[PDB]
Amino acid sequence: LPMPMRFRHLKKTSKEAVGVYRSPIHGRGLFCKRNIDAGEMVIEYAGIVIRSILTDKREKYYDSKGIGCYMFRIDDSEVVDATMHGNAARFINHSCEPNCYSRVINIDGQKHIVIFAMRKIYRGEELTYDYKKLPCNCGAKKCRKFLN
Ligand SMILES: Nc1ncnc2c1ncn2[C@@H]1O[C@H](CSCC[C@H](N)C(=O)O)[C@@H](O)[C@H]1O
Ligand SMILES: [Zn+2]
Repeated sequence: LPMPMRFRHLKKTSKEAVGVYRSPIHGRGLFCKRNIDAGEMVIEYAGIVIRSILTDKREKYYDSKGIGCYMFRIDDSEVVDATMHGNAARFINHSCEPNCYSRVINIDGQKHIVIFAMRKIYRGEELTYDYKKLPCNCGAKKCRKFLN
């Protein structure tokens, strides 16, 4: 199946597939409510695509207001700011042994960051991906110990 078809009803279906709960990794995380097949589109990392140079002053503003800052690093040039116009995907935690991965897809000329299942994921599992001095708490044995 091509990407555009799989993307069309993702907002409707995501509500049924995932939810936000307390995480043993950190704070809140994203968990699945039903088994998810390998290769399945899980959820869009919703938000505003911005040039990376802008993030430090945004984060500074958010912090000064007590607004929780949420951002997805695409690469060294671009970030998705999910602070004001994000969705449940902004709670996805990092793992040193993740079960999802991110991809930037193109829909009618526009960029969307979507999260895909790396393997079959079972009901109840936390969903995690590999983020692109803070220690890591993914709990994996093959763990890199750090976010940096
Ligand atoms: N594996 C991990 N170990 C420690 N902290 C993590 C982590 N994965 C995510 N985090 C924390 O979560 C932030 C990403 S936002 C992810 C949702 C977050 N747990 C929350 O409740 O707000 C990271 O900056 C880090 O502070
Ligand atoms: Zn870790």
